[PDB]
Amino acid sequence: AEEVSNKQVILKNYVGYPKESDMEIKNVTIKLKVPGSNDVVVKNLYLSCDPYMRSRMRKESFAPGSPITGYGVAKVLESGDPKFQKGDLVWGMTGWEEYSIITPLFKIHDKDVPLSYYTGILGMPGMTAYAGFHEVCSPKKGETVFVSAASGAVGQLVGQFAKMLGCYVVGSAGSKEKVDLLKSKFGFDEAFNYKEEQDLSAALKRYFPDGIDIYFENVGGKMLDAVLVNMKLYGRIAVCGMISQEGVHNLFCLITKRIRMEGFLVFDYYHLYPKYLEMVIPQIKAGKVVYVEDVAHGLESAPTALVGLFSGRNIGKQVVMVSR
Amino acid sequence: AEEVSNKQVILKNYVTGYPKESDMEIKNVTIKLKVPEGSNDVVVKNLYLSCDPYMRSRMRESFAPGSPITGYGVAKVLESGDPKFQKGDLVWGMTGWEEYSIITPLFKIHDKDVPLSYYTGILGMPGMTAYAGFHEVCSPKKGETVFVSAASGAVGQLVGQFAKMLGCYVVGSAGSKEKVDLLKSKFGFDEAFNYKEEQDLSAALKRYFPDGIDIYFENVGGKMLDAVLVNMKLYGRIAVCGMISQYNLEQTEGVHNLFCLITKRIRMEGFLVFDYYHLYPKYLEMVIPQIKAGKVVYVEDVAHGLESAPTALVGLFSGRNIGKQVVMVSR
Ligand SMILES: NC(=O)c1ccc[n+]([C@@H]2O[C@H](COP(=O)([O-])OP(=O)(O)OC[C@H]3O[C@@H](n4cnc5c(N)ncnc54)[C@H](OP(=O)(O)O)[C@@H]3O)[C@@H](O)[C@H]2O)c1
Ligand SMILES: NC(=O)c1ccc[n+]([C@@H]2O[C@H](COP(=O)([O-])OP(=O)(O)OC[C@H]3O[C@@H](n4cnc5c(N)ncnc54)[C@H](OP(=O)(O)O)[C@@H]3O)[C@@H](O)[C@H]2O)c1
Ligand SMILES: COc1cc(/C=C/C=O)ccc1O
Repeated sequence: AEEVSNKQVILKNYVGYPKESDMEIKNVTIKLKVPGSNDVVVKNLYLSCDPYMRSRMRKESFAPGSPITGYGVAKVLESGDPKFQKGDLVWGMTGWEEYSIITPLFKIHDKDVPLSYYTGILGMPGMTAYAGFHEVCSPKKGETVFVSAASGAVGQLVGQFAKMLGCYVVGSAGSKEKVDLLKSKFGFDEAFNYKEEQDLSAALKRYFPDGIDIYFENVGGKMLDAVLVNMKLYGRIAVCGMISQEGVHNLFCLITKRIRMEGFLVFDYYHLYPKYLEMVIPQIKAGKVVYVEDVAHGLESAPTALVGLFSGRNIGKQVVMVSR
Repeated sequence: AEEVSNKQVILKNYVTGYPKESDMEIKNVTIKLKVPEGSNDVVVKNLYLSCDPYMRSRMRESFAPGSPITGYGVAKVLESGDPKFQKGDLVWGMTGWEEYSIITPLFKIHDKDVPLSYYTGILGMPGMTAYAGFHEVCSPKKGETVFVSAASGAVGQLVGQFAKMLGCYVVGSAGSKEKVDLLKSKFGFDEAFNYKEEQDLSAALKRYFPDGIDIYFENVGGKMLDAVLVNMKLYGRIAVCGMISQYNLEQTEGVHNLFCLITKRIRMEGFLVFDYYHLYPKYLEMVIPQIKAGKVVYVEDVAHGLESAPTALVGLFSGRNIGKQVVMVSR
């Protein structure tokens, strides 16, 4: 059994405005051995920085003194689990460290796409966009679609999925750079900077003169109130996230417009993952669906990457490359 | 043609905040009971008028000051330029708040072995609302837990019975002890409470639903909706029927707990009874026999005469109605 140094990113204390100083790099030794258990021993390759991670920094929560955990991409080294062997590439819950021992996780089968994608378009955020838009929104060709946080990991896919259906798509984001990207790279019909608008309702009016069939909700609050008054009869709202979290005032619109507003969790849809891959892999290979990610290098960079994600300093999907 | 005086309830002006009696008045005019030439109009004598909460929204599509209020009623046909209706037919539909109306292009009533007043409630729009809302929007299943607000009202008292009939566990809220007693002794709710006597509505619902709520039939909105959200089960459903606590506010109360839709995967869906009238033949064919057999029951509050109508309508918003509020026009 190989015994190796193992760098780790440790939660120093519960978090307040998350800062780099609440994490800490620690250097330990690890013996790369299956414990008599069903554990998988992996070398981590990529780590996802995901918004839900913030709530886990307070007290299912992270433990101070212990490594941070989250979605990543890793190589199997040893396995007591029948489903995985040495050399398998996998994605799932792993540790923020060079090597992890994982308890009883998806086998990667296509190595022809950059492997970082299995933290985003081919991982949890991609499955999130697929379940939310294709299942929860019941979309039809020619319908109008608004996407909140449109340049994030999830929303940049929702808009391309809608485009591919023949929908008219508008997105909102937090900078000129992000807006230009929405239009020029993701093929959104329109986009605006929400920070610039003094009246979100009037602005959605201008982009949707006939109303909105589908809102993919990443935000909540005032944005949700502005959407509600601009929805079409029988409009659908897929409640994915509420990252901005402020009272919502316009729920009466659910009756007058007969709107179905429905929350969902990506874990409930994992039986549809092979089918999602079946659709999106050849779209990617043909350049008809695209993805933009931010890749920080080395674990020494992971605290900075996680903190910057919480503010939106990243462009699209934030990833840390642990090792090549 | 026959000429008779025609008493009318007139809306005096648009309303801010709560409506009061003096926002309406009684006017007497002369009406000629005849079908306007070339029209397919129907001339009716009004018998029962429904008081319905959505009528508040029309006091700010909207009613016109100086003109009769209009709403759902039950009437007897006197003359008709429409071949579908004959003199002597009984109908229910939109009519005027008056002794007689000329109605331009209505459901023809066939069963008169039930009180005619029931076609303002259990056999009219509110009855269809409870059925469409509960049977269609809530996708209910045997053994599920069901919470209904404004539960002793026109729509609520039916939702609760339909839920018990399905073998659901059912809890109702109402705004007085008398209404709570009625929920439990007449309508067969498993439990009920007076929302005004609860210090903390969330803690109240947790007491009545130790494992959470599968289905919320929402008639009320506001702080009640927030207390329900944190008590919902996984894949809970909320059929958004009404938000009566909000109707008389100049600014709505903010709803704060929507993040629960995500953690609990909740479907919260609004609906309008109008969209579901294709199901009305079916509803009547199921419910009428159940009423005649005493398996479904009804409580209505019948005010007497058009002079009572302003009071009857205003009292909805104070909880003065016990069960479905009706005005008997004529005797
Ligand atoms: N239900 C589920 O199963 C599930 C699964 C995955 C993710 N989610 C949720 O989906 C949402 C988006 O996830 P993601 O992975 O795609 O995140 P992300 O967009 O990659 O990162 C966060 C983004 O949200 C926007 N944002 C941050 N603060 C904001 C604010 N105050 N107001 C408006 N926009 C703000 C940012 O873009 P701007 O430049 O536009 O500000 C930022 O890029 C999150 O709320 C997340 O928790 C839910
Ligand atoms: N979506 C549709 O197609 C449709 C059709 C019909 C009705 N509706 C809606 O369904 C609901 C019930 O209608 P209904 O005909 O059955 O009325 P109802 O319950 O017969 O009468 C109204 C009742 O609302 C309650 N109430 C009034 N103000 C309140 C407040 N501030 N907070 C809490 N409760 C209050 C009262 O009962 P308590 O004494 O118990 O407080 C009062 O008796 C309404 O919200 C209505 O707008 C919707
Ligand atoms: C018929 O009953 C209602 C209708 C509406 C909405 C009507 C919009 O066309 C709101 C509340 C009600 O009680």
